[PDB]
Amino acid sequence: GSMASAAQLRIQKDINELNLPKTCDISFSDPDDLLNFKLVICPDEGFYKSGKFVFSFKVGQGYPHDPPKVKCETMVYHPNIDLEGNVCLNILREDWKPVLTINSIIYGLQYLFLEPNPEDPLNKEAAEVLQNNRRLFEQNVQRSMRGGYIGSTYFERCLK
Amino acid sequence: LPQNIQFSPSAKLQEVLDYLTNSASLQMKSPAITATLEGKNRTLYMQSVTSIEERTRPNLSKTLKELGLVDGQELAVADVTTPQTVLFKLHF
Repeated sequence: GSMASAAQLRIQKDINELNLPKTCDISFSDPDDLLNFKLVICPDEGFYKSGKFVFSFKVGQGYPHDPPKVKCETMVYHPNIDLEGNVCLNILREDWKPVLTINSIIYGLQYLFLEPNPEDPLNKEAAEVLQNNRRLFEQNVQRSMRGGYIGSTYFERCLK
Repeated sequence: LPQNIQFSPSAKLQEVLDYLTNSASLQMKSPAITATLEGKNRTLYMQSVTSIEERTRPNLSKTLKELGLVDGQELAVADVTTPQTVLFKLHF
């Protein structure tokens, strides 16, 4: 590139205006690359209290027109995140609007751990257990976070 | 078009950040400054994010041209004060 892309101008803007909860921490491997970074979420309440979850962000040249690409790198038992790391956050796909920011996404991500959404989940089993048996879900979360099996599926430990 | 800013080549970063922080025609809260060096983006300084501020602090203390920073080159500055990122045409 000759000058700064429209995407680079915007991302610089958004990244500089983050008002994150204490449970979230953002990091850049390269201070010069604002298009790739990690977000770490360590809930301090809700079903996932004491856990540590890492998400990767990849901002494309189509940003803010195109929403950035986000994935969970921490295996977790959750209605809205599948074993592959895909994250079902409305504003990340069909509800994205150029007016939203990284700060917008981050708050969306952290809300998933405070109020998992059984509606349109990526892990239906996890969803069912959430509506059907509130507490069994709570136990599954605990076990899976410590590292353990649920059904024939093994969830790696992810406590902070 | 970029607001023409004039500093002497010897100036330090702290200097430019201070102009932006105290100008009555500007005075931005906590500005993030970047620029394109050798076809790539170089983040000069940003305080809001510690991961970044920690590795860009030495620059405030560095000389302006020791930053490979050469003139006529548009600076990209973003701050709460700016609705959109604004470009500053540096002046030698």
